Amino acid sequence: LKGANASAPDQLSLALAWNRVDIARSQIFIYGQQWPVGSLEQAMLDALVLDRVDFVKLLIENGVSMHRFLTISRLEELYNTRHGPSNTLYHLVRDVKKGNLPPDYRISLIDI
Amino acid sequence: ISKHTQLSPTDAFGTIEFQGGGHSNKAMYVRVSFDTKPDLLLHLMTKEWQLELPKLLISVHGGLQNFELQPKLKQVFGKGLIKAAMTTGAWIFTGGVNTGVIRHVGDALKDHASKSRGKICTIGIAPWGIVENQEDLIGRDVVRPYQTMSNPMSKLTVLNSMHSHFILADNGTTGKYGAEVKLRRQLEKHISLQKINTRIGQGVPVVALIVEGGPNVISIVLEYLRDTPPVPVVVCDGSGRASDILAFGHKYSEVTIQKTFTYTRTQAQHLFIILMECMKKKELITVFRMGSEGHQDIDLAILTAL
Amino acid sequence: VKSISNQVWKFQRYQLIMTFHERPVLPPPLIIFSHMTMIFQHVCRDYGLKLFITDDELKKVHDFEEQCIEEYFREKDDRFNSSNDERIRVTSERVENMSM
Repeated sequence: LKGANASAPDQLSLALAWNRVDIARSQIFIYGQQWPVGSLEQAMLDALVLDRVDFVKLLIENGVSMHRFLTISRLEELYNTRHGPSNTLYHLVRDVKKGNLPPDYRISLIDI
Repeated sequence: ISKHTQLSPTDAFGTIEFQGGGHSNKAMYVRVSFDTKPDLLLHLMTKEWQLELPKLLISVHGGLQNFELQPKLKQVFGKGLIKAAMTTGAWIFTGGVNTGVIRHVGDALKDHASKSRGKICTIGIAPWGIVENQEDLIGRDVVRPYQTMSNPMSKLTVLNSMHSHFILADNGTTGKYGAEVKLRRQLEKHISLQKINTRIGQGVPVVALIVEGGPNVISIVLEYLRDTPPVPVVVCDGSGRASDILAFGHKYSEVTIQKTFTYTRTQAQHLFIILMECMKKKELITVFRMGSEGHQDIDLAILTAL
Repeated sequence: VKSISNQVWKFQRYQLIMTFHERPVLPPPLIIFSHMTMIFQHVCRDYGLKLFITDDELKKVHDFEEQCIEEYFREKDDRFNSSNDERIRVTSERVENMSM
């Protein structure tokens, strides 16, 4: 973290990729870090996509409120993620829509 | 200007939900002028907010600027204060803004809420001109969402969460302190004269707790000691600021060239006169030291001082 | 079989109550009158299913539920921390560290 000489968003991204929450808690979240506007929101989106419950909890405790973060566009992005544990949502969408589903289809909230 | 302010009625009172950290803590608040009569404030806190009169009052003072406390001291200060205010029906008075000792009181309340039942009647008395959002609070009696995220570039500060009630005092200006010290001290004096349920005749006990501090901490300590009812105070040694100065002056009672600390206007300006005036009444000043002396518990130190 | 039957009967009480809340008041031998009334209403749930409440009562119910769930989690954590297995595990780890 120190040797990269990078910003706090980059350190948070590194600690999120390593899935190490104590590193972010004791080194990245300290007094006076001066995050850029919209950086904690992006980190929350990234932690939501990658199934990082500890980082979601840590970010919630450190300022970001889910009422402002969650929009329609962000929920649409969340439903169309490819990084994470396998699920069966695509088969359900194909079954409900009764076929006719081309590849790279965007699962709208109406389909959900 | 020469205090030329419009005396309009209040336009900010209700409840706020602190959106932010992992809690949902309501906080009833009002805005009142810095010249209000404490009888009305006590009536509000007793009947409208529905709070019983306290069996104990704790006043917490400290430095306005943000500082840090070493480990193994904050965990025995916060838990001691929480135990003292929980085992006893007590009201805690604090600055309210999320700076200085108020942050430590806030995290002490945060650590207790996740491990024990009950509630602590923490009361914040902050000037109205230092809240980071004067707007989003100018609504009438209705629940208002409030954000705990702090922007260091705003040159203001946010209200500390985990506070049960707020008294926001205004004098017209915006961005400077000094609109609540008179009101806070007058409310403390008025509630000290209030009669407890016991028919002996004793009033509500008042204690003062000092962590860190500044040049004005000596002044408020001397004001506490010089009141017609003396108010015992409790200081700490590990802070390093004027509280440590008081702790060092506790030793070797009745060394004047030691006043140079690169802290005030050289040796030309000195607070040694008021420090010695405080020390002339040393049976009221208490101190807390870790392991060096007795009373290794803050709640024991607070209760024995009363 | 006895326990399963008790549970299933307690479950089917809801279906019994809900099917007798909907039936016409008149019994089957003279239910033809109630069917003719439905014919007239063809050209024309305060309780029993739901219970509509105002916004203040809704907020009170929400606060009550939040208090209950917080109490549930706190009590569960307190039960877990004071079990003999957890006490033995924590004591063993602290004894190992203290010995080191």
